[PDB]
Amino acid sequence: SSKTEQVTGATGITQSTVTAPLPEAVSSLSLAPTVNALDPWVYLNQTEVPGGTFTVSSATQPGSVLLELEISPELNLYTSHLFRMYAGWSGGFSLKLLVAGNAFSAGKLIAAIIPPNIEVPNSAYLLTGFPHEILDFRTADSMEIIAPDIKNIDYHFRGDKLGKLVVMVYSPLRSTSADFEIEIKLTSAPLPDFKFTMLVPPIQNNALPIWSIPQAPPYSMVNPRSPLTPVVELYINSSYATCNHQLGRYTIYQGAIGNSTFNPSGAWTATCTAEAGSVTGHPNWRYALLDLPDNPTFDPTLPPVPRGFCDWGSGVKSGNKQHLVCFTGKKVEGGFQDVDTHMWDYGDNETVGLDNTYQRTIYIKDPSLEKDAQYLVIPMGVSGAANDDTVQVAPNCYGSWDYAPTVAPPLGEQFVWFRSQLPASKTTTTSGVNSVPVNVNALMSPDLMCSAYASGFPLGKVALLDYVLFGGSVVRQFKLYPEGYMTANTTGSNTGFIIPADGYFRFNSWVSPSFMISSVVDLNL
Amino acid sequence: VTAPLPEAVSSLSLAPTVNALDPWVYLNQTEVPGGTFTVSSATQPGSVLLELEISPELNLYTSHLFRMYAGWSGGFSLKLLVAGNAFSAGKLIAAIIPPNIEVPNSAYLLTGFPHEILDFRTADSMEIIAPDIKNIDYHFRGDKLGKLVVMVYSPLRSTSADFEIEIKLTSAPLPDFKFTMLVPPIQNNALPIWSIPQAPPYSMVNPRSPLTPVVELYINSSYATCNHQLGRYTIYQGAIGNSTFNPSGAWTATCTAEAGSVTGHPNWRYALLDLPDNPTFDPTLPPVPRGFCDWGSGVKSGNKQHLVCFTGKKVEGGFQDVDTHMWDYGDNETVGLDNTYQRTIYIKDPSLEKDAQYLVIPMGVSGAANDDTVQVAPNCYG
Amino acid sequence: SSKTEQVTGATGITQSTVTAPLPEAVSSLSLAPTVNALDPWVYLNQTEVPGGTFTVSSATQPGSVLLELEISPELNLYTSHLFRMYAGWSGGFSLKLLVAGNAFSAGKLIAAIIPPNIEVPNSAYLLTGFPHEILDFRTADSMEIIAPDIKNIDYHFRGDKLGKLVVMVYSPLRSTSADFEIEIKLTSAPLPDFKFTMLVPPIQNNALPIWSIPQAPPYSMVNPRSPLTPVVELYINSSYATCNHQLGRYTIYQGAIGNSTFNPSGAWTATCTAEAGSVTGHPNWRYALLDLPDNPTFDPTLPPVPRGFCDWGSGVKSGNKQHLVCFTGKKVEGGFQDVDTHMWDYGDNETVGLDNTYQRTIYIKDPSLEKDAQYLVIPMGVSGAANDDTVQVAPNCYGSWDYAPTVAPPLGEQFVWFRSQLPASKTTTTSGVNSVPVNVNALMSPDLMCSAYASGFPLGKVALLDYVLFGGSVVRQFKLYPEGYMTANTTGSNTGFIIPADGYFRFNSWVSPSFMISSVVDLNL
Amino acid sequence: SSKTEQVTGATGITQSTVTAPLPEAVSSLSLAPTVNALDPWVYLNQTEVPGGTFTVSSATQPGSVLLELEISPELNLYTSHLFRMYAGWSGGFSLKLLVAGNAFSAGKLIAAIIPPNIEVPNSAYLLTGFPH
Repeated sequence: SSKTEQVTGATGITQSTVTAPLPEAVSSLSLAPTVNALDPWVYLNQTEVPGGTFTVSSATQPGSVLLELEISPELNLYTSHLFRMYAGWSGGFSLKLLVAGNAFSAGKLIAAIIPPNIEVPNSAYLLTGFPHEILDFRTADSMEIIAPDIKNIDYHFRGDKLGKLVVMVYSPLRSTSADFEIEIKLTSAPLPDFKFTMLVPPIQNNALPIWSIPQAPPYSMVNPRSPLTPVVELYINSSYATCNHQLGRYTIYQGAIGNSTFNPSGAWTATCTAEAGSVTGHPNWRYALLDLPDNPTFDPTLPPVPRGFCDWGSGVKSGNKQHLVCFTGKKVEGGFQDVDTHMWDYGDNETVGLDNTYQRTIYIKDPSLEKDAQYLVIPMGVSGAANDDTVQVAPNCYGSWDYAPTVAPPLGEQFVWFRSQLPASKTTTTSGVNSVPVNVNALMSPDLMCSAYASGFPLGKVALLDYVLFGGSVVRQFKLYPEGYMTANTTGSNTGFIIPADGYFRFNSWVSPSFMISSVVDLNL
Repeated sequence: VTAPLPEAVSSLSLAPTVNALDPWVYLNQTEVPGGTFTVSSATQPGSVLLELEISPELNLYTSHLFRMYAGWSGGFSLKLLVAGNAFSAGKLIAAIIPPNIEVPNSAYLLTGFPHEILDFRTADSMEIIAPDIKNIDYHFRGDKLGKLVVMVYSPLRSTSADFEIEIKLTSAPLPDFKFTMLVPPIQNNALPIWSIPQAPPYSMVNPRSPLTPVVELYINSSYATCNHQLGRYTIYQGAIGNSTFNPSGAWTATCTAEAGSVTGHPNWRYALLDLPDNPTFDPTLPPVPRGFCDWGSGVKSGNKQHLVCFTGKKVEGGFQDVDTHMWDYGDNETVGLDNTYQRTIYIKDPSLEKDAQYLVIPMGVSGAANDDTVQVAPNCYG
Repeated sequence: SSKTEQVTGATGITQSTVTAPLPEAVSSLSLAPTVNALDPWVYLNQTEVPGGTFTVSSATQPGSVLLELEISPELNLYTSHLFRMYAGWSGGFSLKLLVAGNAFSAGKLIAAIIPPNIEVPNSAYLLTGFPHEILDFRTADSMEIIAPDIKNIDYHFRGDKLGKLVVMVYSPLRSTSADFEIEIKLTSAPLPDFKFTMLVPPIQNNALPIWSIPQAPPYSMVNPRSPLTPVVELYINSSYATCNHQLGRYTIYQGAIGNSTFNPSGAWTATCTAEAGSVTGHPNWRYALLDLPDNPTFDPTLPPVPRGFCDWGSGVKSGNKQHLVCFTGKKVEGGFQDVDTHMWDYGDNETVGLDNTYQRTIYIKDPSLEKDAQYLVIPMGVSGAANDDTVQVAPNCYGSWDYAPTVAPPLGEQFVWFRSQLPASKTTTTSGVNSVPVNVNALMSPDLMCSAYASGFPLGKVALLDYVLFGGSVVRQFKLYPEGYMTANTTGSNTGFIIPADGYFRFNSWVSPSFMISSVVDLNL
Repeated sequence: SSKTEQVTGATGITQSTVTAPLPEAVSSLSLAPTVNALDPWVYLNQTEVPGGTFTVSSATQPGSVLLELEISPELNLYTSHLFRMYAGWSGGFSLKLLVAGNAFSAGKLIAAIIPPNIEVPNSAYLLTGFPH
């Protein structure tokens, strides 16, 4: 059906259509042990879909996929909430597009329905082979699509493959103004034939339509990489700072990926079996070896380092020019007789010819080191190193090791880093070492991620959330990926930008990984 | 016409008396007090443009009548007046939120409430019904009420020159609106019209200089913030830090402190400001007198801009000397802190006894930048 | 109505009755904007009530209240889950008692319905004035009570006061066997007249009927009191170890109560403005003062210590005989020149005549301390002190301070403590201090409580949860209070008992604070 | 009543309305010694009012009063001329606004009727309380 209206002033019209490019199959539910009805008011409540919205500009090419949504109870808030109580479901959905159009100049949209186990093409030409509808920007207000439930079974259990709706640009947008854009918004509600089947206790790990984040300012989150210095600032660096293998790597697949843990307090202490021998070059250095509790010394599959023991990094050409710092002490009955400051390398002096690695082979400036003795390691900071670049060195998984992979931000976006400051251990000694002030940056801390590790994440959607700080009102929108990096869209120069650390994170909506943020952080300073 | 939620009519059977309205108060072209807002290309999506409680305050006449009454029951009929144009596109969302439910801060969540999507092309005379949601027979005052919320669903864009859209809202009560229990009109329900007596600014007092008359008004683009304590007021008091309704009497104070001096100058004697009330110096009440000048900023001693004032040694209430003297506001330099109100004052006079009380009357600055420097007041402690 | 059956063997009967000691009022819902129906299968699903069960023994006196449940949607799993989506409700519930009776010897039960805003008496004599039913242990199988919704409004919003059901012993139980007991179990389902009113988005902080706890072994939780030593053991001490004011105090009312925080890493560092003067007794000691960031130095309402800076305790008569340890260093431009070991008291030497306090006044063994100098404090351990008793000293809120209160376990139950071990800083010096190995115990760590800080807790119910460790199967049941202490029922001697720290917490049920655990930990060692 | 037309080229419409935000009272003239009729062609001759016109620009603020005309025989040329010959009068008038509008972009006008001995406000917000 169709319906046309005259706009105010009579300078155009707007259309509102209902279409069924129909598979159109209804199940009798003969094998369902019980058929569970719904509140009649759920069928009359059209809610925004997680995955919408998207914007169309003059630079948007045809053939690029703008939406890809599975037909399931997750399209509506109340069916998503209700579904946690049930075992199966059956029925189609009503999908409504809302086009903020005008008699701009021109352009067309195409929406198509795709059956399960069929690849989605990247051509507007091929989408016309599917059941579809076409729409014009000069007259489009709302298109309602009767999306069917395509299945070869009478009702669903969790884990099936489902049909999809795909939206694409059919003809490019045009207008006199270069800033004119068209925003598409999608809402959904179940069709009257929708039903649930079997009542079961709700799931505690339910992937819910709304994620609630308790008030916890960033400065309270501390710290996978420097767990002795409070977080006080948020950072935005624009030096192509793609994160190599670091600590604090958390994803909602595993918990902690790599040699990371949910208890990083201090700077995790480890010990070494300090055998030694001949050393060329430096005369004061001894080549010790690192022990591995909970990990066998002779298995490449597990990491050859204690869990939580990671960067401060090393391995640069100046690896022997720049030395790390540790509280070192010899092991004796009941504890450690003394705890002193010594220069440690944790690098690639002679034996490996490696880069920033994760041995299993650590070098020290101590000449007093003896073979038959265990020693303590509590890293503190740096000594003689540069700033802001030699802490974020680039290690990775070498050999047959399987660590966290290297990640980069998407084009047009940059990371945001939790930042802390390290004071300098300045000392006047006949024996002892100095230090240098340093800035330390870390990825998402487990205090905020652990909530996501429990609440859940819709599949294929990235969380969009705000950052509300001291009065007056100022909110910055970031995107929290399941892979565990929070990013922001930026414009301007490549300035290193500092953001406060007093504000609560607030969930806003579920968005696709490719979603342009309107709230940009103009890097001008 | 759209009714996102049905309006359940209540038979006021528990009401001691049912008071009827003038039948002509049901003319629906009276503006809604506060029901005005504009949209531009800069307005962000999800921004809240209007949040009105559904009460007799939605109409000019019910707001006047409600001062005579103790109770009320009924809903309202709203109408949208959109001064749109031919080149613009965008959408708004209007939602009804029940009494004891929080307003979300996402348009994604606002779609969970009963709502209507409004397009700028076809929304110039749309009618919305605002219902009365309650579990009681009628309302008293101090209740928790439902709300109407309007937000930007899709931002405003134009195919031509940029244009703003000003939107106004008019209302009239539904036929089931009623009042209850006549009471004298000195109640709450602030009046919908404020009558201001004609008093030019030159006839007003300057709380930060109550001896020089106001001469003009001015606007400065650099002054993006104000942190003053003197001369600040509020209607939803509450209170304001150290601001009086009698600024002239606020500008006299006394001081006293024992021997002492600043490091580089043995000519700057300490002095602790006395309180109009009495100590303890509790960290819950202002440390300085309720009346005091904020003529200072983050200045540091040493070739420094300073403050000028009168001083005089108290003499049994009798005769005391008075002469212009210098004065700096606190040793903020010696504490690693910016200039703040809790620092003890200094007076550039070695001739001062240590057990005496000295008067203070701020009147100017010396060797200092003009307004740009006294515009920024000292800091606080929290 | 009533129904009687003959038991197998014909040595008795069992009764099953339905009764309505009835208020019996039904609402027309005339003022509800919309009436929201329910799935018809929810009315036919009787689920256990959170708050049941309870056991009756020969030692149970009449007049003691065994159950006290409000009539609300929280009695059933599916109405509790559904209610998060709605604004109001209206209707009564069906409550079913299940008595595991026999022709034991004798005894009777009484169940009564109580209107809102009426106090519950502690006499079986007075409960007979309320509408009630009486029941006999020789023939009772199930009693179904039609509990009405007593209200003066047409439908409810969250926050009202509700009617109650109270169960009590009317005549004491008797039998030949001294071990015979009767277990009462309660289930509920809504009556057909039950309805919801208005659809609203679900609450992210919803108090849900099921709490899901992600797998996180105790050793990963570390540590409000010693955040540099991994948790490796669980402890049960029976020396009347009622916890005085400690750190790691978390409740689901506030988050962290007292000067506790969700980021306790390291051993929170603080600094002191080390003024000094004359000191009697010790000639090497100087009386320094503690600074307070984020807290004014001149306000009793806030604590006079940095947040997170707390015990190691002090203040005992041997407070000057037993000294604490800290990494101390003087403050200079860019950091600290040196970081050394010094003996610190943090006690009541001369100036206070206090006990373990939380000044604002700290004493050191350093003679080199100078007035115009900031110094660092990183507590490590003890020196010259006893073990297992001088770390759990008894401080509290003195003066006008408002800190966390002192708590004790209920009669018959004892605390369970997260425990860690501190190595000894042994050193051979001409200047420097030694240490002693110590055991450190802490209350609930924020890693596991933070889940409860988000999921929610039914009001008046304490969580009962298990502890599943390495194979083969061994599970220990503990009770997690909202006040933030986990306790276990114990029998036997007062042995200090050690439990492993490798096992995931598993939620079991909601129980009342007075609930005897059947899985006891017999302290025999 | 209302009436709508399509402009030449069909790029807009124009409206012509008749409205009575009505007090609407008619006198029987029972105490008039004689009732004096008018030429029937005077009722069919719409003449410009002295006091019109006025122009609206982008700089014109709401709340400023642009017209204020008393309802009397002076609104029409022929009743103004005739009235010099008479002692009294009774009856209402038809007032017609002519707007030289276009689909320019936007804007609105408000016209209100005000009874005698009532002050005219300086707010567009308050004019909505009058019939308009």
